[PDB]
Amino acid sequence: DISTLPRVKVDLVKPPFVHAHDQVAKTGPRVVEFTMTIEEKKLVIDREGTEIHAMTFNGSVPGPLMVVHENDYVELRLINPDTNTLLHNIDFHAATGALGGGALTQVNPGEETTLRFKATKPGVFVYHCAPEGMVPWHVTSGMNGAIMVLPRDGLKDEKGQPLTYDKIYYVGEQDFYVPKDEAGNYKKYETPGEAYEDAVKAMRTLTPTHIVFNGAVGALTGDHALTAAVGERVLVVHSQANRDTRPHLIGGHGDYVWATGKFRNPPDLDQETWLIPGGTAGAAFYTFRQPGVYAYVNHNLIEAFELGAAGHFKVTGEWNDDLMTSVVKPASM
Amino acid sequence: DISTLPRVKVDLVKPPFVHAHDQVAKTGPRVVEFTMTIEEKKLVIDREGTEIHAMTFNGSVPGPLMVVHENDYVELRLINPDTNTLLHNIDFHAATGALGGGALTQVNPGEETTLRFKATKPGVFVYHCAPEGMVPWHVTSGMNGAIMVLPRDGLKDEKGQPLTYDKIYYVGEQDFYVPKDEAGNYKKYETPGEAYEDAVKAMRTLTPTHIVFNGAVGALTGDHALTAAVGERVLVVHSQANRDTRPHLIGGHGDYVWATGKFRNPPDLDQETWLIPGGTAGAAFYTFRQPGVYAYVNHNLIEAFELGAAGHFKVTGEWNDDLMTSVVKPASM
Amino acid sequence: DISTLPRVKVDLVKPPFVHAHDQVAKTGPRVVEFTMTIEEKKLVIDREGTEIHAMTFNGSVPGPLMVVHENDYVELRLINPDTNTLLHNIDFHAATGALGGGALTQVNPGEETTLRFKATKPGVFVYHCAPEGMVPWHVTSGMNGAIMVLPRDGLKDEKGQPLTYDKIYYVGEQDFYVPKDEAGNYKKYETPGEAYEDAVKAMRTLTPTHIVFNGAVGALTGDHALTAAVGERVLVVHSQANRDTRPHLIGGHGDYVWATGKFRNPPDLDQETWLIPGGTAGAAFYTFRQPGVYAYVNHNLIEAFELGAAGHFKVTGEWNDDLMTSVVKPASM
Ligand SMILES: [Cu+2]
Ligand SMILES: [Cu+2]
Ligand SMILES: [Cu+2]
Ligand SMILES: [Cu+2]
Ligand SMILES: [Cu+2]
Ligand SMILES: [Cu+2]
Repeated sequence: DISTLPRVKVDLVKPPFVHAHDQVAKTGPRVVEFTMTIEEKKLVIDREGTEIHAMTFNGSVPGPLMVVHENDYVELRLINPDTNTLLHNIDFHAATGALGGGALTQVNPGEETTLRFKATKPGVFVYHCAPEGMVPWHVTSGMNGAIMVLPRDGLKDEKGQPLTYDKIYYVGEQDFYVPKDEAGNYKKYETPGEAYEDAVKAMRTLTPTHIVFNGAVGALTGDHALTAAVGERVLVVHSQANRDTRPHLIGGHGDYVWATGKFRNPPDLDQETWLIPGGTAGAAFYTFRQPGVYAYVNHNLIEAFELGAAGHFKVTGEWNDDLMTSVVKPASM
Repeated sequence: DISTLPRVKVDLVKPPFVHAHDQVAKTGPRVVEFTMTIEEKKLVIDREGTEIHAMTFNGSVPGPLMVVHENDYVELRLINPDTNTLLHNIDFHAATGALGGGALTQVNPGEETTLRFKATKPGVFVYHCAPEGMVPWHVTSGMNGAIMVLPRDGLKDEKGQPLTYDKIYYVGEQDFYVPKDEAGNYKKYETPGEAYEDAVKAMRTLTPTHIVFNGAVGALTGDHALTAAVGERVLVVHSQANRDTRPHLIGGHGDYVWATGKFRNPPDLDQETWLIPGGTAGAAFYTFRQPGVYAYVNHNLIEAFELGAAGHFKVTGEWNDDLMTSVVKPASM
Repeated sequence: DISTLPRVKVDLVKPPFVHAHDQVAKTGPRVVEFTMTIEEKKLVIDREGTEIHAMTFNGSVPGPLMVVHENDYVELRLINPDTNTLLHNIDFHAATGALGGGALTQVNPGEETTLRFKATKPGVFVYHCAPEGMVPWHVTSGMNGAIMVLPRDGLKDEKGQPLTYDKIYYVGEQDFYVPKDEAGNYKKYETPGEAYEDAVKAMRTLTPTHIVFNGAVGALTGDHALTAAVGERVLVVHSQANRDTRPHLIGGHGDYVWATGKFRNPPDLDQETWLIPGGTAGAAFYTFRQPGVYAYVNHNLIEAFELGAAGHFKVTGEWNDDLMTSVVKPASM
């Protein structure tokens, strides 16, 4: 059966961008092939130079967004180069069995494996490393991403009418627990393992030191702000593999929101803020109506502005005074 | 096109009360004018005289609930008198563009401004101050409220049938982060500015020292309990501009609940407890069936009974023994 | 009216198991009688021998799951033996009035009472102890459980079609706040009262020391794993009377989920992870498709693997290669 299906090799693109794909499946079920290389590396996560030992899928935090269609077969070739120090694996929340595939993909440095699973359920799911015994350590070190299993007929609204996005962005939110000394100074380590004991202790506090989008504070701001234009329909895939988050686009709304990211369910309309539970990936659909800067944040303002969970959207177009206008600009009474 | 619309000036009421308004709109779209004066002031939040420098809209925490209908234009005159010391502005989650209006309403002490926006989406929304650089500080200082945008044809239940409320109450939940000294005693400051450095440190722990309704522990209890009678349909608007909450009516339920506050979505039925994400406003509809005292709480019992998130409802009427009764045991058949 | 109704006595079972019941009602309304004895006792919650004074309903944490049909009358005889030292009561989120029954059920050691209430709304609900003044303390000491009110015609899917489970398990999640000394060593006390002052100080941190399923770390692991077979439809009722949780079945999903547990609402399909707000009980329906070990966890992985919120499912049956297969077993590059 499988021996007969057409295969397609996909070339991944780094977040917040997504690889080429069709919203509406143009062919029948296929075997979509992906290859990802694990990479342990030092990452500066804020302006003050705080450094950590990140464990990543394909060199990024989060790992790249993988897109397939319902009933396609995902075949992932996972490589763990001998330059790494730890054993890793991969568990897909979209798969059924073997701990999401984690029990069949344990690879030590210098090893690789190829797993195949059927994407039987449509929606955006989280995937993360989950080694027996150090699950939370690998996930909170950035070893997680997301996979989108689109319905063969694309997205539909609350009434079943097709929804087509012009742009799609992937925002992976990551909660970090960086160890500190007595004074409050962040620790630095030579290798990941050296950091383990202090890491566990920091994690148990349940209070992150950093909460960031795309691997670093301000990673999606300035020259890296997400772009769009008035009239464009944008889909924002947001994931959090360990902690709850409440996404909010300041100045806009979530026209169609699948807070828990599962497409067979009708979307919630006109959301100002929605809650995505830890270990879940959700999606929001919006059409820009006003130009200018928008802030995409975690609506716990402390977590957004103090801890780093804030990004930007730079939108181009003409201002609509009907929707909003300054009747009297600020001036002395 | 707008000059042909009727303009009406509304006087805001202090929470938990709401100004008069029609659930089913009797007129076509209008320009509803509101005026709010910013007031920075000391506020006693608990029985132990703990005092803070509250930053308020119209002198209260939360600010008053504004009610308009879908497609009406909201025209707000925001005044910042010279007696204040900080720059403030206003961001509406109901508005489209310019950071919710925040970018267009920055007013220094002694300034004022008038903003207008079209309420294009029905539901209850959060509005809060959001100054560049000190967003979480103004919000956790009580500078937030809500605005309800009623569908022109009123509320509808899961099956499109009319839902009419006899009473409406606005409950604004506020998380405070008061700084303490080495022992745990709450600090007092002369001006808001003086508190700033300590406030930031307190916020970063992500652990509130108080969580209150209507700005103080027990603000909604005793002589201030919310009232109703058996048979009355009551709508309870609940907002939390920065932190998750999970409302619950002890001894009752939320017959029709819009946990994320957007009316185009069908309500959730028979809710015991619902989650309202931080940065969101929600609404619950319930018909009282039993007289007595009811406790309205944030169902993280520690937050309700230790930190302050608990209020009362005093309902009058006749007891229904078929619903509940203390059993008398003189029988075997 | 009640006098002429059929009465059926039911002997409760210890969690994760549930007493015998019918999904679809074969009779009209009934008076279902239950008896619960309150037991204050020492409990060891972790592998390190940590001990606490648990306050239980029927000797377990959580209390047994009670199951009735919509419109049945629940008659509960609550006994507080003279061996206990504290006053207790019970509050059902399923009942209407008198604070869910708490106002009618206060019993000191040596007293008992019988409460009757109509189960007017279908769904799974939380019930817990709530003595005026020490609510959080009693709930966090393990005094909570859940009651399931089935629609008279059983469960239905999104399209109104019948849903029949073959097995039902009850998982009560508990957040514990064990007091610690200067070094971080857990305290031990002679009686519940001795622990009060410290317990309050530990609760106010809002940070659990333990978060466990069925009363202790590993209560649902090893020889205690929940069991099923490929092809069986399982319903997992999950409750959390005080804090938010986000269940997830690693290697599986929630085919039909009632996150907030109220059956008049349609279930959410294909959930990977769902949020159950504190003070709520939810239910997930799943049909096992692959054999092997599955981990049922709270998807805040730190909470699951460090604090204790993790359990197992051992499923029997034949492996399905179409759903998942290891194309190339881990091997040296
Ligand atoms: Cu790993
Ligand atoms: Cu997972
Ligand atoms: Cu302000
Ligand atoms: Cu906001
Ligand atoms: Cu008790
Ligand atoms: Cu309760």
